[PDB]
Amino acid sequence: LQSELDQLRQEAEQLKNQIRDARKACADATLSQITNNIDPVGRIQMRTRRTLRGHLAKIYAMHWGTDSRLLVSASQDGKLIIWDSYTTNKVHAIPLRSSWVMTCAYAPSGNYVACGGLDNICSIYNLKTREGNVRVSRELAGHTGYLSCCRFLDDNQIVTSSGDTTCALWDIETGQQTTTFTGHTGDVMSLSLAPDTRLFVSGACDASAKLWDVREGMCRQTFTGHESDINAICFFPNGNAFATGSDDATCRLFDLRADQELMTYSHDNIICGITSVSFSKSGRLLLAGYDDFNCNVWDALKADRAGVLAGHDNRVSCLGVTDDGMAVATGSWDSFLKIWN
Amino acid sequence: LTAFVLGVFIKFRNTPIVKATNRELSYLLLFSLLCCFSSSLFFIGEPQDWTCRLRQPAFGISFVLCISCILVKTNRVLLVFEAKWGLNL
Amino acid sequence: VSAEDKAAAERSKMIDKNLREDGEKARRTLRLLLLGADNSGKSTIVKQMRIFETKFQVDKVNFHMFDVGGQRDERRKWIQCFNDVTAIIFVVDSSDYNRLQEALNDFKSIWNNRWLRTISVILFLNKQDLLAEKVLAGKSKIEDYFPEFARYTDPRVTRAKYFIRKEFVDISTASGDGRHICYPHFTCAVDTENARRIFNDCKDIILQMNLREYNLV
Amino acid sequence: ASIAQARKLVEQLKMEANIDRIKVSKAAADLMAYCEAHAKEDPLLTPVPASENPF
Repeated sequence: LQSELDQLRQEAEQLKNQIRDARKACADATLSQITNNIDPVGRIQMRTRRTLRGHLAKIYAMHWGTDSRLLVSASQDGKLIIWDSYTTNKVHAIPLRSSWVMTCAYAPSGNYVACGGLDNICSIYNLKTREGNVRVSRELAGHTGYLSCCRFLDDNQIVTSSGDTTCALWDIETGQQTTTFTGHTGDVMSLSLAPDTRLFVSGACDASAKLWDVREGMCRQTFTGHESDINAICFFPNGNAFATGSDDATCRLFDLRADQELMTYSHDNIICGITSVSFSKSGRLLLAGYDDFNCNVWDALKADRAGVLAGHDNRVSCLGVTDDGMAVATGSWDSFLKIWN
Repeated sequence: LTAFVLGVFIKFRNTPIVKATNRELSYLLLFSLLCCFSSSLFFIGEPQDWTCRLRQPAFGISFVLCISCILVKTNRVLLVFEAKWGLNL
Repeated sequence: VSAEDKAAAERSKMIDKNLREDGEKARRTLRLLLLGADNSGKSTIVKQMRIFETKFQVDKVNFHMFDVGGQRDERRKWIQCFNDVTAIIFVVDSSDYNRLQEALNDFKSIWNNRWLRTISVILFLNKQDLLAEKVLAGKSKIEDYFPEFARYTDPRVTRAKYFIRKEFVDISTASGDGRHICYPHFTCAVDTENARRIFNDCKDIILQMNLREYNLV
Repeated sequence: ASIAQARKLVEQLKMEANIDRIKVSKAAADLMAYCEAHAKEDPLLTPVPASENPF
């Protein structure tokens, strides 16, 4: 804060008016100029095909299995359930040490499941064991804030985002700390690993998201296009874009190579915030779980609502499309999971 | 007078004192009291056959309706004061 | 249906049976959230302790009081997890009038919360032992930091102690009626009816919520 | 404490500005190409036959 703050505060801004100028220079189109002639997806409708009941408290997270069949639901009752979407069977019911859990993830191999909440610890569970039950494999402590999103990189490394303004990557075998991604100025809420699993994005409560290099360790770029907290994030299937779901009643998407905001996806009649987002199979449909007990389906190219997913009497907190894009697994605070089409 | 009481009840439908008593059950009790008042008119006049058949049951049903409304209306409020019965039951 | 599928269905049925069994136990107890300031001494508010949670039962009904710790001074996102508790215990000590302004601003922020619009608060004014010895001498009065702390009704100690309660009830009844109501109490370090006051407040809270759920209020 | 600005003026700021950026057109009509080439394999835009659908 010395003479290098009447100097290096402007020089901390010189690279902001010379970045927005660089940013606003490479913009010869908006999304709705080359996606105007494409006919709309129509009034996309989707009825519920399987209602996975059984939870008591409100649902906070839900992750799809890689096999497009199993899924794991996290609720504030201290229970973790692995489902069989085809038959609505309950494969497992894993009790939790901490009754407050806000994260859940499925390992890509299907051998593990992670959870974490206000305990500031990611507990990773072993599904397939010779013992015949589900027991903790590791107790990933060393993080101060409450966990907000866990995602499995491989069978041995996991990426977590917490409320202490730090995204941060572990190694399950050692349980120690490999890389700590810092730079956010607020509670990080969401996480979305890239399909190539060499980068990821995270949205905090500072109206900004940062694309991190998981291999290297530093933020490649920061994306500021909102005005409130970002409590939802999801990655485009092609790996070159992603969407931000914020609580300011709008959900923007960004392009990694363009380093800009493409569309807003906002409606005047919608006032409630967004909780979760996901692209279905090709990025044309952007599922978005809102706060007014609904989940709009957005034609991403046209920025028009294609359908609604009403059927939850409480706010929708979970939203996830399956690997083959055959169904959705929206879950809400009414302790009810639902599968659509 | 009963009609006027009903009118001031409906005119002030959403009011904490009016809501303190069971509003729908109070409406039903007021209607039953109107019926009980009307049942007095059957006695006066020349005793016919129909008016003689519908004389005493007319008051009996209306008054038992009133007493049941009072009982159930003070039974719900008695049961909410519990330690830890319906909108249409 | 295959035999293996039949056995899987039976295993699932057992899973739901065991899950439902725990629901009765979860619903039997009552959940409380403890919060306040660092100097409030929230831990010694409940002198019988028996996320730092405690499990105390008075009059043979169990309460689980959760003291959130380690989190920063935001409470913006993890407070959107407790909108099912019976009440929130906001403990503030009145030992210093320099921080009572910050305390009442915090109470205003937490009372006028979107996710906490239908949940009530029980106000515990901790550390009433030294309020007398801070007002009996009068070497530093509340009127130095406030405009009109010059009228309220030892007599002097009580007239000094009821002004903060007047301010807090003014804040509570500023916005939000019926759904949630503050419960201003007075707690000491050696006071013994702290859990008793909590119970006597939450029974009335449950009574009010049942009155609204039966549509009688 | 020249660490709040250093990581925000020479670590992150000076690096984010030095990134090759393409015009937005080649990204808009690349997401468009990806979604157009994957329309047949998207079973939410075009519902699968009932027999094929497992639900």
